[PDB]
Amino acid sequence: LPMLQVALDNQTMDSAYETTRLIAEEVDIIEVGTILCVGEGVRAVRDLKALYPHKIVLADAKIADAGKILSRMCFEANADWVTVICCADINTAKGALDVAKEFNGDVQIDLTGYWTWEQAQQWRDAGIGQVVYHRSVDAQVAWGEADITAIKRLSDMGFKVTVAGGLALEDLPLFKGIPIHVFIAGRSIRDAASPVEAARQFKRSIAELW
Amino acid sequence: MSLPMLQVALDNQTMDSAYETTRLIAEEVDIIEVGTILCVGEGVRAVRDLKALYPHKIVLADAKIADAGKILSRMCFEANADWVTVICCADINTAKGALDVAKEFNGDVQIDLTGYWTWEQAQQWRDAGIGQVVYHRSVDAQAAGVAWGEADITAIKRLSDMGFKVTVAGGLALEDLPLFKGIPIHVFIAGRSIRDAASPVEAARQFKRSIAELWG
Ligand SMILES: C[C@@H](O)[C@H](O)[C@@H](O)COP(=O)(O)O
Ligand SMILES: C[C@@H](O)[C@H](O)[C@@H](O)COP(=O)(O)O
Ligand SMILES: [Mg+2]
Repeated sequence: LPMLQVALDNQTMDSAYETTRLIAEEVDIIEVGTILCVGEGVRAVRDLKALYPHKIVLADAKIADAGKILSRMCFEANADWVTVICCADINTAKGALDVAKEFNGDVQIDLTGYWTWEQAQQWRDAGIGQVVYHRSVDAQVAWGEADITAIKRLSDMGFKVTVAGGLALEDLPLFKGIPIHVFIAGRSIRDAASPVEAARQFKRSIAELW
Repeated sequence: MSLPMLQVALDNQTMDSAYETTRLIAEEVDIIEVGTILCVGEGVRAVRDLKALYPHKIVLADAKIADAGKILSRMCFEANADWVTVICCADINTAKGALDVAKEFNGDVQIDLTGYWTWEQAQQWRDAGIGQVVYHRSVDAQAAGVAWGEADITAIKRLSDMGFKVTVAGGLALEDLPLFKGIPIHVFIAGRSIRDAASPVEAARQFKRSIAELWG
């Protein structure tokens, strides 16, 4: 089944823990959001993995350059996965992937903002097996067909695809039949009246649909 | 015409490592950059602490903001940043969002040109009111053997012609400066070529002397 990832887009650890203390056991992947990477630094990764060592911890660092150095900082802090931003020089992505393999982790290319299909082919040739597809800034409404198409295309290229960007529970059926690797929910879990029910509804719907 | 300024990149994983540098060269350079490595290593406290130490200097947070432009720029400015970076592939409204916050704090935004981007995007930045870009040779590219070429000079001049103040960066060495002579470079960034020098003070002073000669 598609896994469920909670995005901790919080500025401080104590703010993140308001969420993890409710839903850490209700999700598969705990993301240190970019906000939290910048707010607290790599200690966020270390602390969250120590708390939840049975979960996959993703550092959403959106690495733009210095692939080897930044990825090593994250993996030394016990990250499982890290993100590299889509416009990074291809050697950045390769650098991050080489380090990831030393730690038995993985790299995802984060498809935030402008990227091209030629670049996608480069990442595939480079050995990248994961991408994160985002619904756009302004787009946030309704997951449109151009997204679905792009997602299927990335899937057909051999990427495990993550779906992200204001994801709501009701969006899930649009992706039926596509082997989505992960669905990310940040606000739709963190800011729900009941974060536990929000996470459980996501998991229930995924199980119905796949 | 004005001399290019000199910016030290603090690409240190911890504050104490950064301080081993700033205690030597704070007064030898114009801009103190909190490198991406330091922002990720220590968080945005790196910005607050460095500005507290050096309140008279321009402090740049090299956050390379890709998304959530208002939130991430506000975090940096509330930590007393002067300038923040936004990575080139960011949605135009991301850049605009960072700039709106920047103007609230009487700061500014640079677009970081690391890795792939287009001339359509650049006009978008100008129309949006962005007045600074960082022409970056990727550090990973440089390790893979990418050198400063003709194409880099053509691109830089063209960005300059569009009305951007251009910063040059990426493995910059003292001997690279003459390649840029006759172009109104706004800033040169030196990370390793200052931090890792036998004498960081003398390294910085050499960059300053060469700049004064080449652009005087
Ligand atoms: C923008 C991105 O990195 C966020 O973490 C996103 O993927 C998930 O958060 P939301 O569901 O709140 O949009
Ligand atoms: C990649 C970039 O952000 C670095 O700070 C760079 O601009 C300056 O450091 P170097 O002079 O060590 O390449
Ligand atoms: Mg994220």
